[PDB]
Amino acid sequence: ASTANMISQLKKLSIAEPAVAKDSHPDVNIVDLMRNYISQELSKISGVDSSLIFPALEWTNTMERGDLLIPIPRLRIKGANPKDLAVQWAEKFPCGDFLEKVEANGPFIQFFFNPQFLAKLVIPDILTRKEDYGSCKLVENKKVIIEFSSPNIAKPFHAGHLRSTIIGGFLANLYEKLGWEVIRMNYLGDWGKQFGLLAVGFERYGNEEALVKDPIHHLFDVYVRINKDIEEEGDSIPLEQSTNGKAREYFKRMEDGDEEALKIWKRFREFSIEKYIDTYARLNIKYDVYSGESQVSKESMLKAIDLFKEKGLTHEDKGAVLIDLTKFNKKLGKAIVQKSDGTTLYLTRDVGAAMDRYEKYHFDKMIYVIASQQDLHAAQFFEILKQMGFEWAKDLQHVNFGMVQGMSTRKGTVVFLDNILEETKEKMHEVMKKNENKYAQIEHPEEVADLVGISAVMIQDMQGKRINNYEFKWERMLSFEGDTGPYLQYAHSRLRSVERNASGITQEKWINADFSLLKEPAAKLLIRLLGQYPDVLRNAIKTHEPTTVVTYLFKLTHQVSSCYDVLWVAGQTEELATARLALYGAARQVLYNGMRLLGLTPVERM
RNA sequence: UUCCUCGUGGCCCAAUGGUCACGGCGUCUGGCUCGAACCAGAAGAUUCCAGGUUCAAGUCCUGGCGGGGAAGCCA
Ligand SMILES: NC(=[NH2+])NCCC[C@H](N)C(=O)O
Repeated sequence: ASTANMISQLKKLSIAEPAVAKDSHPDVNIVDLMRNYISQELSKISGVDSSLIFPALEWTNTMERGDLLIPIPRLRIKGANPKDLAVQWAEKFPCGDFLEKVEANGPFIQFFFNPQFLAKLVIPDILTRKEDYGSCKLVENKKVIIEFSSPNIAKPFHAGHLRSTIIGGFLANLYEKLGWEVIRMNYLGDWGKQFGLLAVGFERYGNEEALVKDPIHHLFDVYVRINKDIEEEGDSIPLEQSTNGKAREYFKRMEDGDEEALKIWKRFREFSIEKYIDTYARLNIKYDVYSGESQVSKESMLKAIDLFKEKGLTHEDKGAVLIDLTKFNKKLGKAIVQKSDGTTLYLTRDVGAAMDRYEKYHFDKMIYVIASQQDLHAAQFFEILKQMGFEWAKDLQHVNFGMVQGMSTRKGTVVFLDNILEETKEKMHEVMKKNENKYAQIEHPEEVADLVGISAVMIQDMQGKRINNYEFKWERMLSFEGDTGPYLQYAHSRLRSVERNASGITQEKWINADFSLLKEPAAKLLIRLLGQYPDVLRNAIKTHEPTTVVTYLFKLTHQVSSCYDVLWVAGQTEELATARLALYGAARQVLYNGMRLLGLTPVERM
């Protein structure tokens, strides 16, 4: 067809400058196909280079304004009224089978895609590629190391630890979906006096048979108990001659390689990782490596010392060595790299770890998912690596996030993650029981309840931008009405239920449905929404925000739910039921894809 | 005290610099004779304040105010 010929042409077209065109994939992103069509046709009309038009096309804030629009003033056409050009260019714009309409509105031109055209390409594509619908592959292998969660092995997970964990998990899924090779790394805080305190504390209150049940638990009590011994004694008996002192020594003792002090280390660490594996799996996360501050090689450490001098970065003061970053950035200030007693610090270890990682992986990019509470820390060791001469220093990125507020150890207002998950699970289980008929159709009610509960906990956290702080509130986790995780699960479940009720019409028939039977307003809106998923993923890797995907999932499910009320699959002609099944089936697949990307587990019944 | 960050409807929150702003909660009005954890409709706007940059500012700049965070031997 002429239309068939154009599609082939457009899918092979590269109009935007290589810089941006490199991200244009009309073959797997319908909106990029439309960007090509619109840029090409508007160029013929305006006389403006299509590569200048392409980046000026923006997605709209609301569907009432079209699918794409262009602000005329953005083309910088001197001596011309933007409003008039909009009217002139829109009036003669060829729609073909691509566009339903083109409209001038103030200094803008709105482009409305033809939904029937979209349905014919998008629906079969979603049903065929399924989980790969909005994905992409790279011409050349790119490897990224994403470090997330990274708790200190000495403490249980509280509401706060959830953040780095799911943000990193999301980013890992997103990068893999878009072609990258991803290394999921957990940088355990398993070194420093922090750990040297557990050593002595365990020798003091360590209970063999007790450490059997649960490591992190017993080890926590010991830490709590030992911290009081050095917090109650006060500044009375000399540090080392007391307790806290004979703890700093055990650390430097561990640095010397004291087989005994190290054997206990490898024990607490190994016991924590085994437990971690199950905890992270519950959140659909499997790390490739459980690294740690203890894993920094001596070579890198020594090399870092040499570079600090070779570059004249460090200078002695107060008996300790630090780096004055003020020369490079006023904000960075001064940072200590070696304590008076010659021991390494958190910052010193990060520099050496970055060096080991590059040597072992030769990454093209490395992302640290760390709280903004550590913005300065990250900004300092990033700069240091830069001034050290490393070319790859520029490939490091800090993805921060805000705090979960309402937590306090010295107040006991802290809420543990396991208790949150368990409580949310029980609440969702309760809601599940209210519908006797539906409940009786679930094989593992308890397990389904946990998946719904976790979706509630993750979504409440990912709804706003990462940078935002948010106070812990049980209602945030327990709510199920409105824009919540359970809302996404319910949408997925009833779409599955609709499919099952019409199991007489297999998915094979859907791809060959008569898509001209999806002309109702509600159907057209849903179709347009389906074609946006690829753009959303692309934008999500740019913002690194789960909310970018979450926001879309709610727009998607809101429309599906609106449609659910007026577009019935059952009790229709075979052809209309097949077409609507195809539309709902495609919507479910996209929801499934997005939910899985975020780290949730879509349920079939609830 | 210095620096960073956030401020959007009674509460939470979205936004490529691109048309006085997306949703949810609360509240009002309706709908259970393919899943009502839902839907249809209503209502609610000093995008914190004063200026600035720009053809165009919720978005960028300076300052103020309020919340939060950080700031030479913790992580
Ligand atoms: N490379 C890093 N510093 N990663 C983050 C470490 C976080 C540290 N373990 C703490 O609990 O705050």
